[PDB]
Parts: sequence; C-alpha cells; structure tokens
Amino acid sequence: STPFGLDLGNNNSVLAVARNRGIDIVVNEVSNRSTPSVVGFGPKNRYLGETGKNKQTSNIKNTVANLKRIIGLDYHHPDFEQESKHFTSKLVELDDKKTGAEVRFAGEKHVFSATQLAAMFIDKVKDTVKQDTKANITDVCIAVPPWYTEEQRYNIADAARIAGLNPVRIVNDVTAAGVSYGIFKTDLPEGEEKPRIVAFVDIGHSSYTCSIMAFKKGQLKVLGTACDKHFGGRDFDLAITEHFADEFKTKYKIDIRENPKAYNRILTAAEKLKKVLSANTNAPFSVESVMNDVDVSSQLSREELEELVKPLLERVTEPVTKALAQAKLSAEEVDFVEIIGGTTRIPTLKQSISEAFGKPLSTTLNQDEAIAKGAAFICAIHSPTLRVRPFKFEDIHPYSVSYSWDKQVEDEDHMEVFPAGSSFPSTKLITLNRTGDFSMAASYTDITQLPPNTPEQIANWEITGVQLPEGQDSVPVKLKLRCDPSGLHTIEEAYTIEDTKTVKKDDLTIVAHTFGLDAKKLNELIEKENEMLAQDKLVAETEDRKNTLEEYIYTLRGKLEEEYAPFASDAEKTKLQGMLNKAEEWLYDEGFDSIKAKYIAKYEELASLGNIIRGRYLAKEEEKKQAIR
Amino acid sequence: AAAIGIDLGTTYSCVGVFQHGKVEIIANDQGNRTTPSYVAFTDTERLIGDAAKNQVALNPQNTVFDAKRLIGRKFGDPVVQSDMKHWPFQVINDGDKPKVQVSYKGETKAFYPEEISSMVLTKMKEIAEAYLGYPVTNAVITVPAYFNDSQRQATKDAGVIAGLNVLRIINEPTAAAIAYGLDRTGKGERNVLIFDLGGGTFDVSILTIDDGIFEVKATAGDTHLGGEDFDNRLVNHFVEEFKRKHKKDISQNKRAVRRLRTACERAKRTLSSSTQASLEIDSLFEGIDFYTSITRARFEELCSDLFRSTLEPVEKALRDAKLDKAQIHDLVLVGGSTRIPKVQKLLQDFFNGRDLNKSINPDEAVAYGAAVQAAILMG
Ligand SMILES: Nc1ncnc2c1ncn2[C@@H]1O[C@H](COP(=O)(O)OP(=O)(O)OP(=O)(O)O)[C@@H](O)[C@H]1O
Ligand SMILES: [K+]
Ligand SMILES: [Mg+2]
Ligand SMILES: [Mg+2]
Ligand SMILES: [Mg+2]
Repeated sequence: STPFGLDLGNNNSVLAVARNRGIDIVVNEVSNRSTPSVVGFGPKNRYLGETGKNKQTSNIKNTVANLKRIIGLDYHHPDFEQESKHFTSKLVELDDKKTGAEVRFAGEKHVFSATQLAAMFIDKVKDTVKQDTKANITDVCIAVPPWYTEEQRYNIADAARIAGLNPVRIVNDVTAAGVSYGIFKTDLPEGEEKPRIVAFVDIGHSSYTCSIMAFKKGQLKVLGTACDKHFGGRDFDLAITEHFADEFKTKYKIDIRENPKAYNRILTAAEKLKKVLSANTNAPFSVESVMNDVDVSSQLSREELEELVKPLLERVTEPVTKALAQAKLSAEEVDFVEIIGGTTRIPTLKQSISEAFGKPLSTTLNQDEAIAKGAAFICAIHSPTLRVRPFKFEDIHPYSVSYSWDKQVEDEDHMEVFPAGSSFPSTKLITLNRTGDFSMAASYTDITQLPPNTPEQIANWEITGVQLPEGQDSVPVKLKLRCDPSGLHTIEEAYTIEDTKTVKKDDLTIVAHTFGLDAKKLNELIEKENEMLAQDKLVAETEDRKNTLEEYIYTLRGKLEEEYAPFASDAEKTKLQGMLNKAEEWLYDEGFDSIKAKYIAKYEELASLGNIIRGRYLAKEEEKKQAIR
Repeated sequence: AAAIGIDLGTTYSCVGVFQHGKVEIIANDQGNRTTPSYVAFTDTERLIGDAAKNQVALNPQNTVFDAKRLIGRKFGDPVVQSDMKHWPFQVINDGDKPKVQVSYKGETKAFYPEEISSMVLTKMKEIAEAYLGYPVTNAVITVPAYFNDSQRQATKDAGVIAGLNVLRIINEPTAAAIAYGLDRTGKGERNVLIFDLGGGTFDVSILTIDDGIFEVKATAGDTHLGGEDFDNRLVNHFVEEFKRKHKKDISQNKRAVRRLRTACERAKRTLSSSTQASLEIDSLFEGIDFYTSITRARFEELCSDLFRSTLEPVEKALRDAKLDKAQIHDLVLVGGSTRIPKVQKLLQDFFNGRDLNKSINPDEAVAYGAAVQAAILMG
C-alpha cells in the first residue's frame, strides 16, 4: 500500500504518492500533472476527469464541476446563488436539505448527492494512481480549504469511503503546503533559535487563503489563518464574460445571456484571455461562431481587466490583515511570503500581497504541487508500515468548543474544552461523577463567532453500561475528549473507576451521532458506486476491443501485401482477405455497437489465421540470423 | 549553489535542477514547465518567452524565433538562405554573419543569433533563480548532435552573455540518455537509438555507450513532418461524410472548413489518450448540424503513410551507423509527438517489441539529463 495525497481543487486536482526517495507527482492518462475536477454523464457511462472535461462543452447540462463547493451545502443557504451561478447543470434539494445534481445518465433521470459526486471523482483519480503505481491504494489524505466546516470534512471523508479509500486525515490545504515547505527546506532554525515566520497565500479557482506559520527544523505551528471563499479565478473569468456580454449586445446585436451555449463559449475563452493578461499588457479576444454565423473580435487591456474586478479587489488585503491579527503579529514580523495557487500569477494580486506584507514575494515551492506533496507526506505519517522522517505540526483551532453532559450529581453540566485559538489535534481528560447512563454533546461556546446559519451543536453521544458499586451513590467516569488530526470533535474513551488503589472498572459503550454516515447508508452508496464503476469499465473495455479489432484489420491487410507476401499460399491469402473485408464491413453494421465477446471473437478468427503466416515470416527471419552467426 | 541544466530548444526551452536526490523541472511565472524561445521587440519594451509568443500574430516582423537555426552559421550557408524564405522577420548580412533585423523602440536594430539566444538563456536563468531563491551562475546547456564547433561555441557565447559559467555543452540525445541512466550500465558497448520527434522537427541519433563514455554513431534529420498534414486527412475524411450524409459539398466554404479543421485538431489530440473522439459542430454548413465520431484506428489508417514515414530516418541512421536493427540495445523517446500511440507502436513493431525508455515527460527529458550532468560536474 502506497501513501496517496489528494489536493482536491475546484478546477483541477493534483495526485501525489510517497515512494522511493520520497514524494512523486502522479501523471494521468493524458500525461497531465493535474486532472480536471469534473464528473460528467452520458447514455452509456460516466465521463470522469479529463474525459469529463473533453465532453464538457457538448454536454453542459450533464456535467458537474465545482464538486468541492456543493459538499455540505444547504439548498436554501443564504449564499447558495454565489455557488449555483457557476453551475451549468441542474441542482436539486435532497431529502436532508442538502444539494445534489440531477443528470441524464444511462437513459434515465438520476439524482446524486454532492458526497456521491465527489466519490465518483475520487474513484477515477484513485484508478489513475494505481495504474501508475501498479500497487494497492487503500488510504488517502485529502486536502481541503481551511473554511471547510466540520460537516463538510465528514462529508468528504465519507466520499473517500464510497470510493473504497480510508481517509487517514482531512487536512487544511495551506497547512499541507506548509508541511511540504518544512520537509524540503534544509536550513530551518534549530534550538533556542527564533522560529522562521512564513506567510502562505493560496488563491485558486474559487478561494483565497492566507496562513502564517512558525518553522523550526522538524516542526511547524500555524499562527493565523483567514479565508475569502468568494475570491478566485472563476470570479475574474465571470467579470470578463459579463463585460463581453454587454459589449456584444451593442457591437454585434447578440445577447449571449439568452443563449447558454453561446455564453459558455465566451466563458471558456475568457479564462484564456485572463491568462494572456498575466503576461501581456494587452490581448485580443476572438471567438468564431459564438452563435450561428457570428464571429466576434475584440480586445481587453490589463488595465481594463483590473477595473472590471474593482469591487472584488476592495477585499484584497482582508485575509492578510485578518491572519496577522489572529497570529497577533505585525506585518514586519513575517520573514518570507510564499505564494501558491494559479490565481496568484495575476500581477495586480501580486502587487497587493507584496504591499500588504511590505515584503517581496518568494516562489521557492512548485506552486501547483506543494499542497498535494504535503498531503502525500501526511498520508505516510499515518502509514503503519512506511517509516518517514519525522515532522510535527499543529493547526489552529479558531473557535471555542464546549462539551455538555447530563447534570445528575455534578455542579456544572457543561464546560469549555477546546478554546478559540488553541491547536489541533488535542486531547482533554475529564472525570465526571455519574448516577447512571447519560447523554453528552459538543457545541460552539459562542455561536456569534461562527459563519451565519451554523448550528450550535456539533455532535452528541449516549454513554451506557454505567454500574454503581455497593456504596451506591455515584461512580466516577473518566472521559477522553479529542479534537482529532482533522479537527473533528470526538469522545474516544469512557470508563468507570474503582471496581489503597483506584483502578478501572468497566469500559463503557459510546453511541456517536456525528455528520458522518451510518454503516448502513455508507454501504448502500458504496454499492451504487461499484455498479457505476463496473458499467464504465465494461464500456471502456468493449470500446478498446473494438478499436483493437479495427486496427488489426488494417495492420494484417497491409502486411499480407508486404513482408508476409512470400509466406502464404493463394488459398490462405484470399481466404484471409475475404474475412478481413467481412470484418471491416461488420464494423459498420452489427459491429457498430456490439458486445465485448464478439469483438474478441472476430479478432481471434482473424489472428488465428494471421499468426500462422506471421510464424513462417518470423522463422525465416531467425534463419537469416543463423546464416549470419 | 546548484548548477542548472538548460534545454535550449528551437521553439521551446526547459530548465531543471538536481536537488535532494532528484531533478526538479522548474515552471516559469505563468506556471509553464517549458518557455517559448521567442523574443519580441515593440515601441516600448522587449518581451521574452510567453509574452513574446502571445503577441506574435499582431507583431510578426519584430518577433524573433528559430534563432537556433542561425546560431554559429554563415550568411551564405544554403540552410540560412533556405530558412529565410519562411520567416516573417528580416535577416541581414554583416561580414558573412547573419543578423536578425527588427524595429525596436522606433528604431531599426540588428542582433546576432547568439544575442537572441542569450536573452532566452537569461530568461531560463531568472526562472531558476526565482525558484531557488539565490543567484545561479553555473549551467549545462544542450545542443543537437549534428552541431559543429562553431555552432557549439556560439551557443556557449550566448551562455556567457547571459551571465552563465557554461560547465559543458552536451548533445541533446546524450542528455536524454543520462536522464534514463544509460551511462550507469558499466563496461561493454550498448547502442542506443534516440528518437526525437516534436514541433515539426525530427532527429534520430544512434549513440554508443561504454563505461559512461558516449560516441555519436549517426544522426538523421527528416526535420519537417508533423502538423497540418494529419489535420488535412481528418478534414477531407469528414468533408466526405457531410458530402455522403447530406448530399452537399462543404469544400468551397472558408469559414465552414476552418470550423471543421478546429474540431479535427481537438479530435486528433483526444485520440492520443482515447480510442475514439466525437465531433460536434452546430450549424456547420447552411444550417446543418454535424455530429459524428472517429476511432483511433480509423485516424491512424487515414494517416498510414504519414505515420510510416517516421521510420525512414531510423533506417537511414542504421545505415550510416552500419548497424542492423537487432543491434540497437536501447530506445529513448523524446519530443511531444512520441506521445502518439501509433508512433510508439510503429517504432516498437519495427524493433520487434523492444522496450521504450519513455516514462520521463518527452518534452522534459533533455533538460532532465542536462540537470543531472550539471550536478555531476559541480561535485
Ligand atoms: N498565468 C495565469 N494567470 C492567471 N490565472 C491563472 C494562470 N494560470 C492559472 N490560472 C488560474 O488559476 C486557477 C486554477 O488554480 P488552482 O489550481 O490553484 O485552483 P484549484 O486548486 O483547482 O481551486 P481551489 O483551490 O479554489 O479549489 C484557474 O482559474 C486558472 O485560470
Ligand atoms: K489544484
Ligand atoms: Mg487549490
Ligand atoms: Mg508512518
Ligand atoms: Mg554497458
């Protein structure tokens, strides 16, 4: 089993693995170092990753992207519209009030939850990795934005499980980049020495994260993290597309807003113009037949682009100033500012980040790979079998969390357990006096400090098996309260004390209610995913066998006329030519859309004759070499 | 301070550095792992790399590329004279040394080929420096195996102008071989064929390696195949479909063919990693939708002669080397077109199923080996 780190991006995902010397980037079937984060659907199979993207423009209503953003998303969330404006496919409410996609798939209308959809993508990308490693992949570390909710982390972890993976940790993405910075740099401060303070700024397709960390050799602590989840590349593409939507109404008398397909072509072209504007100060905008017969031909300057995103840019320094305040630092205490993420290549962003810290920007990591590499390192930490050079890290726990219990004989019925601005993972030990079985729960101490519309309650438990000793008043229960390496709030142990010495008596049973799926539901979704996988694989295999047959026809026909010509009788050759011709015509008829066994059989008939002739050819070839030596 | 390895390519360049036991290929500030060997001159500024290449169509006379074809050559070189016919920029004669002539900042300026190349090398150097965080001063630079002393020395001069100490000028197929560790196999001669197809240009090289010592046996340059011709085959095929299905001929329609061609370029690329590809052109001709598909096997067959022709320089190289195909021990694939399955299939079937060294990105394998070699020469 080889450790596997997944940077799951809104636009693209990066795959890293821990092997040999260290950590490698896994390349996909098209040779790309990232894979488009796309799940599409067709009449026969799913289009996942690169193929999803290939089929996207001709299948927009059945192509889901933004997989990350709809995980855990309430359908009536006040900011739902900021998410759904970026969707081309139909979104629907699920039975639990969350959001799914409705899609035409295999001749039917299908509804899939965001968890399910993420699982399909994780499954594809898991197959990329095992194709590359030739090994078993059973464990993942998934990197997510620091603004991911407790619920969302559970949801993405369950998506991993539906794809047949153990989600070893769900890590904050910029923390994973910090880990890769810490395991790669060779001159970090060592003893009583002052930590190196490095600010990280990631701006991707959808999110802007700033996270400031203290580094010593073998360790990091995160000091402060702030996010704008509504600040990314897609917001730039959209501002460009809306600018041109208005310009083309006047210039061409066309209204792309009334024509989803036309609008999507401009949107796609707008990302490319955006990228040219990171390198050039001016750029032409040309799109052929955006509608029936209409070719558009315009341009945009960098200056014009900057004015287009003026409202967004008003927020440009906020994550920096907020992360510094959390860290309790002034800008001058930061030693180095590292940028990652594709959108940090926009010059106006670079200027603003530099000015906010009053520092030049450092680019000493691979910006596309750092998060994935750190996630693969973290997956290796959790491996029981792969010993890795040790690195310790703590992440920030931004909100106060309390636990409550049945009052019973206790004076208090709740307490603050995990304070605001502490670190995770963390373990706290409590002992409570108990009259019998009891309920517990974890909650946010001050809900005004959380995003709007966050439920106060995080999780709840029933503890049972409480038995009072003879002195039948109460019994002390020891509890192990845990904020785990993913920042999830658990209870991992509860037991009764004293059965001169004070020993343990009974291990107690804990029933947990979390955002995580039940075993029953999980297994039902695992089954659905296996069925869709088997169906995709059958279609890909039958497609392969049909291509292999067609290629063999042209190949064997050509050889019979050339190097095989001396090696077949008249009767053998014309017979084989007849069946080659018949097999070729069949590929246009019944064989246009046939079953796997038949493409195989048609091939074996031909090859069985072809190989007799090839055999004679090869034998005379070795004979020429026998005459040599 | 690490030394860097630079593939100074005719169309694109690539820089890597050996660090922590491995080669890291370095992305430029646009995130690209290769950088166009382009230099543009405008009224106000000089542009190098992606910026230069982005504005070529709008400033074609002042955007210089292919300086590699001129470097170390004489003006009266029939190659120089021949090549000129294809460039939209001006090439002049300065005491039998070619200079590229350009408008820069409202003035006429001429540059030696090695001056243009120094600007590309300065760019690659700055890319390496941004990634490393310190000044870079030592480099291995690669050239084609067929480069003479003058072409090698002019490339070294470009290095020196760019502020680099040039540790060594090494052959490109030698670099690709070092990338795959073919120089680690101890005593005894191994014959290696490097097959380098990509970006119109085509070089086959046979090297002999013994105890990490390289000798060039042959070089064969069939260096124009790969672009429009494969596209033409798909356009003509599909024009014939529309002819068949709708009883109408779309041939004499400029916009309609360009639209069909675009779809054919996309389909071709898809067919390198999938066994089929769909085409979907709304209102292609006279308001008619053209939705169809093509298999990888069909496409290969349409282009069977164009693919088969890649073996010509292989057979030529084997002749110059005086070797039989069974005497080639090792195969190395470099250049983007070697990703095309048929290229791999033809080659592999020609050499009777010999394995291919191909796991390193074929656009990066040369910078890869130059970086390994630069580290060796430093320590
Ligand atoms: N040179 C460039 N100039 C401007 N933008 C760029 C450039 N290169 C890439 N981008 C943009 O960066 C985005 C992809 O960046 P990245 O891979 O960091 O996103 P992601 O991880 O998929 O998104 P997120 O982290 O928000 O979920 C795209 O919107 C892309 O257009
Ligand atoms: K990414
Ligand atoms: Mg990202
Ligand atoms: Mg371990
Ligand atoms: Mg040897």
